[PDB]
Amino acid sequence: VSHEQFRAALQLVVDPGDPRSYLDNFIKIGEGSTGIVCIATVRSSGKLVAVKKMDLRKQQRRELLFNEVVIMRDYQHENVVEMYNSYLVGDELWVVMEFLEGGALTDIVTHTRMNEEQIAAVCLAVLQALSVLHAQGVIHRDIKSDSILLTHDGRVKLSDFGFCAQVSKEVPRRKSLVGTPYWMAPELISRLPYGPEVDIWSLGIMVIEMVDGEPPYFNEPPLKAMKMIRDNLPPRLKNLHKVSPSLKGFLDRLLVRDPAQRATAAELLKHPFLAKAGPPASIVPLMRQNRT
Amino acid sequence: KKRYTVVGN
Repeated sequence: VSHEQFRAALQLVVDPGDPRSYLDNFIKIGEGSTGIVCIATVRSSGKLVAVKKMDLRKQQRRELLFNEVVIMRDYQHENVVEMYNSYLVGDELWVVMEFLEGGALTDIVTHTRMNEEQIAAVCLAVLQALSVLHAQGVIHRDIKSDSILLTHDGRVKLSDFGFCAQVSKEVPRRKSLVGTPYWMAPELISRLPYGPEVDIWSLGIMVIEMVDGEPPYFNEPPLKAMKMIRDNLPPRLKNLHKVSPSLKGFLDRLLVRDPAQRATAAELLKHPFLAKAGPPASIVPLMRQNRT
Repeated sequence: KKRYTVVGN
């Protein structure tokens, strides 16, 4: 449990050195559950990278910090943020990664309305990432708009893998209470063993974000909302009259209480709602630097 | 911090 013991363990798996030897002008842009995110300038090129900083002493489960290393080493994809290097800097784990200059989807859903071409484009991109992760046994466990980042030209990428877990023939299900209350699958709140299906439920909640601006029960305390997710029928759109029958049918395959009956990522890639998906260009006008 | 991830006890 010793802090210095965990520092030593992390040193054996990260890259050697200190990225301050090649980065300038750190500017904090976000705060997450495990640390902060900064932009930095590569001194040699003038290019911008992102740097995630996580204090080992502030982690509820320090061992989840290895998730950043496992994902960086073994899982790369068009719709997953690319991670370049990891370092131990003092008491902090620093991950130098791709900078997604378009910011997070949260800023869009809380400030503007997406049309279904844009919603389908986000869902297709997320589902392509999840289909590849799930096929290799990786569960993200924190799908929500805050975890979805954008490039300046509207490309959509999944980020924040600090909470993921792996399943396999020898470990078929996970049991840990991990996620963000309003987005958690009911079987996970019920403390039942769960699998990749919980990301599909969370994606459904994110679809409700994209239509309503906020997840269900967001006005309720997080523990109250979890009880309602667990005990009540699947949450409803507040604006059901504002979604096409195609979107509603899509959402109906995501927000299924029985995880055996929930659609998988591979199945959802074939759903007709995703035929509405626009190109990344259709997402560009939603971002702060472009909207009015 | 309503949007923050939680990790069970």
